[PDB]
Amino acid sequence: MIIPVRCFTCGKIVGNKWEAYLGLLQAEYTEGDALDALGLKRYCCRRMLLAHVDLIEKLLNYAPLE
Amino acid sequence: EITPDLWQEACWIVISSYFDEKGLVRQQLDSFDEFIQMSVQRIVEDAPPKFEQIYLSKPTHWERDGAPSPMMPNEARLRNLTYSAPLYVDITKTQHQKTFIGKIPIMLRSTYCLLNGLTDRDLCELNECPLDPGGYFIINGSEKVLIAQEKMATNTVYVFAKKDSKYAYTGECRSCLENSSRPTSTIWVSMLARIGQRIVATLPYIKQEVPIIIVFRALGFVSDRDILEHIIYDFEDPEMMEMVKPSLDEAFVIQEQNVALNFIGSRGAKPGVTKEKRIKYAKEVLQKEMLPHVGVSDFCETKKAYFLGYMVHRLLLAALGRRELDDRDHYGNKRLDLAGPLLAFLFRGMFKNLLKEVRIYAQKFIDRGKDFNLELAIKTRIISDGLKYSLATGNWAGVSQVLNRLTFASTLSHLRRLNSPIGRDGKLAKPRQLHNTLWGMVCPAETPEGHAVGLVKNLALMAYISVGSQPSPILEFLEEWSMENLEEISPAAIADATKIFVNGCWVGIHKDPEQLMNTLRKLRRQMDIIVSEVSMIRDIREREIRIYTDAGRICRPLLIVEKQKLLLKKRHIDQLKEREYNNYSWQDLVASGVVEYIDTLEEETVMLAMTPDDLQEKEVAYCSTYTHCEIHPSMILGVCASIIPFPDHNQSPRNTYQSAMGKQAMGVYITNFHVRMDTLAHVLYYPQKPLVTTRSMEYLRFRELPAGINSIVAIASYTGYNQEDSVIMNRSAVDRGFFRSVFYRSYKEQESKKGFDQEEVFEKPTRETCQGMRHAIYDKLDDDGLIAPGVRVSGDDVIIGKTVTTKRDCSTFLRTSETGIVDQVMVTLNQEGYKFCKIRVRSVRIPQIGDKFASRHGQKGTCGIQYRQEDMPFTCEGITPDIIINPHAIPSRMTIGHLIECLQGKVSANKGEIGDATPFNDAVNVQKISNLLSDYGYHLRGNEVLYNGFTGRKITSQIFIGPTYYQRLKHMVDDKIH
Amino acid sequence: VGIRFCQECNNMLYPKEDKENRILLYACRNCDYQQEADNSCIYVNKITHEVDELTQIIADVSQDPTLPRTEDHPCQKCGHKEAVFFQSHSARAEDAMRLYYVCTAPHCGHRWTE
Ligand SMILES: [Zn+2]
Ligand SMILES: [Zn+2]
Ligand SMILES: [Zn+2]
Repeated sequence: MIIPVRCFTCGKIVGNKWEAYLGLLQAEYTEGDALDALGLKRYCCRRMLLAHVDLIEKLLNYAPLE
Repeated sequence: EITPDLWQEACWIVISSYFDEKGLVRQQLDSFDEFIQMSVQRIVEDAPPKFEQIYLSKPTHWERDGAPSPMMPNEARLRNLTYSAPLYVDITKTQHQKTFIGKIPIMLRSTYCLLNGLTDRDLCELNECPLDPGGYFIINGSEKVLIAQEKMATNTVYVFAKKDSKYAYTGECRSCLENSSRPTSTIWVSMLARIGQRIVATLPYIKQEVPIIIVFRALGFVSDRDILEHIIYDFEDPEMMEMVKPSLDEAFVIQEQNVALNFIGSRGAKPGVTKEKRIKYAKEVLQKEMLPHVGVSDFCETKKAYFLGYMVHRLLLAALGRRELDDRDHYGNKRLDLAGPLLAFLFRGMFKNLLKEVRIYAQKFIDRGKDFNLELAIKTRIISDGLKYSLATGNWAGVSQVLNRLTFASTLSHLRRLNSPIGRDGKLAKPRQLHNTLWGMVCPAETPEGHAVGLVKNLALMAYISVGSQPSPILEFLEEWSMENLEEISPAAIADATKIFVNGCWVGIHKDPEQLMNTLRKLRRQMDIIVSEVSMIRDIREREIRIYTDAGRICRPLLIVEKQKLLLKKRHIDQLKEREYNNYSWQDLVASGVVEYIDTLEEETVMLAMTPDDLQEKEVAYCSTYTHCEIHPSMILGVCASIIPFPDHNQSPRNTYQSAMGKQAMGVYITNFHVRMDTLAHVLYYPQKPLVTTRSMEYLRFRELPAGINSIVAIASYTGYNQEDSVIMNRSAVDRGFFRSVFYRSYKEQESKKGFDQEEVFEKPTRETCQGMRHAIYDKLDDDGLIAPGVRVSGDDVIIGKTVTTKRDCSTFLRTSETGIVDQVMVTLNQEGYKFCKIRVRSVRIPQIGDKFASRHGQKGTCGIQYRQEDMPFTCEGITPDIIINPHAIPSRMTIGHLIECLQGKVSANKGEIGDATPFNDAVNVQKISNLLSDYGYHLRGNEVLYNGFTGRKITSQIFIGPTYYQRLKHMVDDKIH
Repeated sequence: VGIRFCQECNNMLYPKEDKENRILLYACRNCDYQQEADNSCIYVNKITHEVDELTQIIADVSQDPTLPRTEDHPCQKCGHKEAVFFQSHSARAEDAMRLYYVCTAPHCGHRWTE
């Protein structure tokens, strides 16, 4: 649902690079440049942002129980 | 102008525009709309008295109080209601209006659902998922899918060869009227084996075969030239006449109509005593049950003579070996019954019983003599409970299955499922094989395996099952376009002219069929008189023009190629790019006569091209009379085979295996799983969209409800724990959230007070008062006998505290152990107004030694062992694999698509892209992927020097490692040890 | 070989023998119509049945898009360069794989095998 902390393979914290990735993609940076700007060098870490589907943004459309 | 190299993006704008308009359950929804808008009305108006018109409300619920309040589909799901709209009719005697006769279940997101035009915001204010496709019924809480049952086409003459029996050849014709008032009535016309080979006609409601000339004299064609003029259209064919000579002799004794009608009636079901009564019996059996699609009237006899002469002539053409015998597996010869035909067939019987019972009731009152009072004479539960029962149960068996909600692809693949029957027609054909005619219309890969291999099928992606139409506009146009009827002609002209059938019934003859086909096509390519789903085949050698407006003809869109140039010019693509704020959609492309719908028997007169860019370019000529073009050749694949990347590099057993395992991968199955108390939901924590993805996945919504995670996979023999299909998992990755899952289960119970005493009631049993057989543990219940959300329930622990009163206990325990946490406890009232409770418990599932994982290239394996990150073989960058799989799995399975997926996935993760694994690309090699992998500083073939994690030493052979999309199959092991 | 039809009731004329002159009559069995035959043959069974398929193929097939066209086979009648070849595909002569051509020019439709 939500960006994982910690790239699964290596353990590097990618969980504070999701809003930065989105902000750098809306400022017209190709995804390969947005990922180099966040300092994600190993492809194991770049697939964590490259291939993430933000579903918590769709689950926040249904009104809470209270 | 033309599109020369911009094709591969033009190709996919045209497909995006298709799926923007239609969607993927369009056949279900269009079929139910046709049922509920046309067939219910023409069913009440084909009832012999009287009922005037039909109104259908929006689905409404009345409580025990009594008040019309709308029901939303979620309140129907939760409270176990049926999502059904009331049906009102106008009856006349005074006259009554809106007389309620029953409740009809409403297919979700169809025109009569409360969720029909709602935007995605107001779909979320109702707690419905905006991606849910709809196309199922909510019946007693359950979501039911009407599987599309395939069957043989009616109204057409099929000449087969009886292997042995006593007939060398047999030509059958299942006939059914326009509005299928009475079921189909098959007539056979066989030619005995071996005077000579006489022809016999096996009529319905007649126990013996009848010489064919007897049936031609019973129609009133007494002479013998006036029987061969209907059978042999060219008398100068001496070879065909000597085949009918042996049969104009078996009927030599009978030379008049009434002695022939007697000959026939003497064989009926009720052999009457009177010659006149037997004559009248045979008269009405030939007048109503023989070839009803030709007509049921007092003058439809020179049309039944023509049609029976056609069946005989076509049997002779087969026996003379002048026409191929008919293929029983060809899909031009099949029709798919969807929710429209199935439910209209189910509603004929129930309206019939409603009439029967209103008569049986009102008769008592008015022959008593008081008064009838029609409006309590109506037992609405006839219609209501008949529809509801036949949908809830599936017995119409195997229609109406529970909708599969394991993945989104499992769901979408359930709503596009066909079903070849294995009844008498499955006994005569080869129904389990892939026929040539399934091209583009059924997925060649997606089939079950085991006992139903090849019997259950799935639509291709752009395949559309036609919904039905009325032939009356076409019949008027044909009359107006110089077509001669089958009464204003002399069978001397019928010889070198072109038959003209419309929906099976031979309608006329035409003397210029070329110009007629041009005209009919030009009209269908403008949607003037002929709707777009109308089939128009021309048998040039057989001299026939068959025109179909049936319901159930599976078809598919194709680009039109006039001469040798596509009609899809660059301006259509420019207008479709701006599909928003332009109102230029698929239908503005159909209506522009640039895309056509071709069905499986119109598809035999066409000359398709695969690609414009290659096929219609001048070269050493293969074909230069192309008439259509494929949009994209990968639209021949279904929903679950459109997930496989590079499927033209796997062997088809692997495409089939994966098609079956894409329906078991966990993921997110629907966005509002937070409100849905299904039994058994599986939700992955961190799903990921694939890094190597098909272009046909943009339309399956697989970037939004994806089912799996991109693993780093090393193909390497590490410690032997990946022996045959097992894999070695990283224990540190698994600690970091890799492939973790949630498993929800709901338990319902209701507080039924059925009898006078022995009322069940929710109450904390334990050691309260009047105890019975209290078992292990009853202390987590609250005082209302229900457990509260957020408590941890273990094995053999009590969930609902029900006591069936000196009170016995019938409490609900967890399903034999799982130690979950109570997630949600909803309390409501069922239809009966009794208390009702659904309790959902939640269990987190971390991958283990038994759990099964599988790639998108069709082989699944348990997890042999899990090594921590420091035990895994690392790279000179510290990239330990997430999965290590065995090398000796790859070769035997032809899945080079797995290695190309790893290579393309490595390039995509380094490049910052998402790679194109679309099947028939030709702009994506392995050499082009390798030359890009060798630009990010890797070995061009994806190998990588790995080090041993135990001893630190390099591994002598370089290991093939890279990111591959892996699925966590629904199986696991927590489900077996409990 | 063919069927003869009566001239009064239009039923079928069956062969019978004329004793007094010993000549083959065709006589109807619903009338007293008779007709001195001209064939002196009653029944012909062709078991080997060498058949002409140049006579079954109608020229309208030159309007088939799915049929292969040709250029190095001009029609002998009209000299039109193009043609449209195909095979028999008939349970009787399905054994051989002989090609028939149908001149494709309009108004000609001249069939020929080679
Ligand atoms: Zn990493
Ligand atoms: Zn006669
Ligand atoms: Zn010619």
